[PDB]
Amino acid sequence: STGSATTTPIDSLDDAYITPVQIGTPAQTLNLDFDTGSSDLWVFSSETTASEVDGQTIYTPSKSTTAKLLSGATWSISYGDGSSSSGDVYTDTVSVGGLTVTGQAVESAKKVSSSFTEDSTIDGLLGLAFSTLNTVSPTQQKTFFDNAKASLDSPVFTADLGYHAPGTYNFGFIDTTAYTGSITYTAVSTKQGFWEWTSTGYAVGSGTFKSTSIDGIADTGTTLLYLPATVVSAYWAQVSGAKSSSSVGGYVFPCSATLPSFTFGVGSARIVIPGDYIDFGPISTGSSSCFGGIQSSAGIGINIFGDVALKAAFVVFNGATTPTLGFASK
Ligand SMILES: Cc1ccc(/C=C/N)s1
Repeated sequence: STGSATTTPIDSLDDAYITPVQIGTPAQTLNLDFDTGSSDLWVFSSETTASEVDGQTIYTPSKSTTAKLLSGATWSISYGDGSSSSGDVYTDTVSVGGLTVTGQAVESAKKVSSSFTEDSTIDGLLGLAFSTLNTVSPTQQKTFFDNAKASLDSPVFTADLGYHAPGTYNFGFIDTTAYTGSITYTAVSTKQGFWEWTSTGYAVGSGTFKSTSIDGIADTGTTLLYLPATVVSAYWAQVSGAKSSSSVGGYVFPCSATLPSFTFGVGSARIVIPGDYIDFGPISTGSSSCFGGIQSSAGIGINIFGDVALKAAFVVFNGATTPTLGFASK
């Protein structure tokens, strides 16, 4: 089997991407944030505290003839931005772009933090990291990809995120028309539960490539590119007036600037992020200070190849017995 679904930016900045997902019988379609940095499929639901729902579409398990309570199971998750959610668990039929999994754990939120309530466009998350990170207790649950894998034509999914435009998530096949050149594959460590890999270096604009190993994760659920402070300082030093602002929480730059590109290495190959992809717009409405798309990872504990980096590539998440990642230009 295969599946193919369009993913759409939630706003004009590409702050996140939503993909429609069918849950239950008859189908209830929710728009989920596909997140290769976590491993829980959770949704706003008829069980979510009413004051914490503001415009989201909810899953109502009592209206699904295939829903079954997973008795005794609870979940609770905290993310890198400080947001969180928790609740109980149903199994139900879940379909993505024509690919159907029966018995998928659907984690129904009883509580969500304010940042989720405030994002009316995101009805939940669909985790695509390794199932060892799934938070369901006392019986850990499998991700949608892990459940689908055996049925897929090939044990892979691909992320093709657009810049200010829709893109595609494919399951079970590699669309050879969706990228240019060849795909360069690179090793993955699953030890922390992430799609963790080592970039071979970077360049700023037209500058020379610096060969240096940068361990990080491929995370479709993180907006920005978070890299070591040395790398990030070298980038912003090429932008007149750019500075790190403790009050804003990162590097800002004059909105009048033209940003240089940023290149990252994948083995001997190179992915080029155009400068425009690094502009996240005014820090507050009407400001002439703009927020940068490349930020320091120093306070995180891990480097994160988020959407800023991934949207510049066609990315293969290869879930073979030994997982690997593939990157192609597009
Ligand atoms: C909207 C989102 C908040 C936290 C997420 C997890 C990123 N890996 S996605």
